Amino acid sequence: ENAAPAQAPVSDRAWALFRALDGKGLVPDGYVEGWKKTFEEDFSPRRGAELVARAWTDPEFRQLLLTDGTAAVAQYGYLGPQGEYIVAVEDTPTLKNVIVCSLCSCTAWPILGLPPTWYKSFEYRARVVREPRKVLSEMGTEIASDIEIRVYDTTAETRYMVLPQRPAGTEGWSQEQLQEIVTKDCLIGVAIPQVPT
Amino acid sequence: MDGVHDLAGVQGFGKVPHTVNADIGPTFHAEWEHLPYSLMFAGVAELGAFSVDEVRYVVERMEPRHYMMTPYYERYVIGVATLMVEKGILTQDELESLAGGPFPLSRPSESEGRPAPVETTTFEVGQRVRVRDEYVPGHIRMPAYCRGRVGTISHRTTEKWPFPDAIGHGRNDAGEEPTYHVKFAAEELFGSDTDGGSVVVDLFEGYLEPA
Ligand SMILES: [Fe+3]
Ligand SMILES: [Mg+2]
Ligand SMILES: [Mg+2]
Ligand SMILES: [Mg+2]
Repeated sequence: ENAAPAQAPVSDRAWALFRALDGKGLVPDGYVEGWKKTFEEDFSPRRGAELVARAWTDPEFRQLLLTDGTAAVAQYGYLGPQGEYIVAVEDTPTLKNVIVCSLCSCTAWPILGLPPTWYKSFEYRARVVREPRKVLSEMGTEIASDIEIRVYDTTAETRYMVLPQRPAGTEGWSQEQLQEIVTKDCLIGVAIPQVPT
Repeated sequence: MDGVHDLAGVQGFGKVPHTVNADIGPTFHAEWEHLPYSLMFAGVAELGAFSVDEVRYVVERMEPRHYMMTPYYERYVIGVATLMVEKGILTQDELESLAGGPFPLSRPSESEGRPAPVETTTFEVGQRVRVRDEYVPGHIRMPAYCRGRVGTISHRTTEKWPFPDAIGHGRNDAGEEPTYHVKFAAEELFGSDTDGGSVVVDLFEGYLEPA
């Protein structure tokens, strides 16, 4: 009762799917290998970090990013699969934004990278919509009682990034220095950019 | 579809397996893990065999206990394989022969889907809307926590997309609709049993009505 079904090892199933399709001429030469390279090397939170650092130092770009995210991202050539309609959401002294896909794993791939295992977890998918303060606290981010937490559930085609607050102690930093402190977790919204002691 | 995949608000789970900025390792943790997404795109872009919406729905169609014990990337292997069989591109026999063992698939659909709604409203930023009190057995991009609930429009998309409840079933009548960022107060969704502020759900026009 309630037992798992019999299954061949997952690697054997996944490669069987590949071989079945490839053996019928349905997969172009180097097709999956090319996607693997795109997923590993091109889709990256370093891109989102570049966008944040630019917004932090360029008031005009910041306004474009917050009103037409797609156009702002396009200037850098960072539009792509699962990242064609972009909305950036602005943290403020009274507002912390957090992103989830409660129904599966929907993520702005090209600018955040493919979602991490934890973002796809049933724990995150179930809990962050209902108790984001506790979830963030458990993850190592304390959000004070007066700051409104706003959770964006990625249920359609909008793909989100968080524009975090620029921390004190970074005045005059170069775009490269600022990029360094904007991590994947800052873009998802579960972390706040950290300045070294 | 009111399936187990509709997890938002479910109680009883433990800690998220992450602390901020912890090592998440490489993009792919096994040599096969790039295959589900790559073969999804082969199916969508090269074969034209199915839509991304159909992939979401076929994963929703995993038997519920099977869904709950299966790692994320494996659910997509199962989903893509199921679609390839359903579309007549592959057989389960050949998959099992190549795999050297059992390759159980998602369950058949129990709904033919539904068309893009005939009567909808163009909403404006600031307007109060209620999520239609409707039950859809096939694919839908409305998590149950917002069904029948009231919120405010924060954004109307400048682009339009096929209605998921139609395209997710490969129907010819998905039309196109914009979506709306609808902001709900946490208390509207979970009463006193929440520690949040607001939740913004990205909802197709056809899921909404004037409040
Ligand atoms: Fe998703
Ligand atoms: Mg300043
Ligand atoms: Mg300097
Ligand atoms: Mg439910």
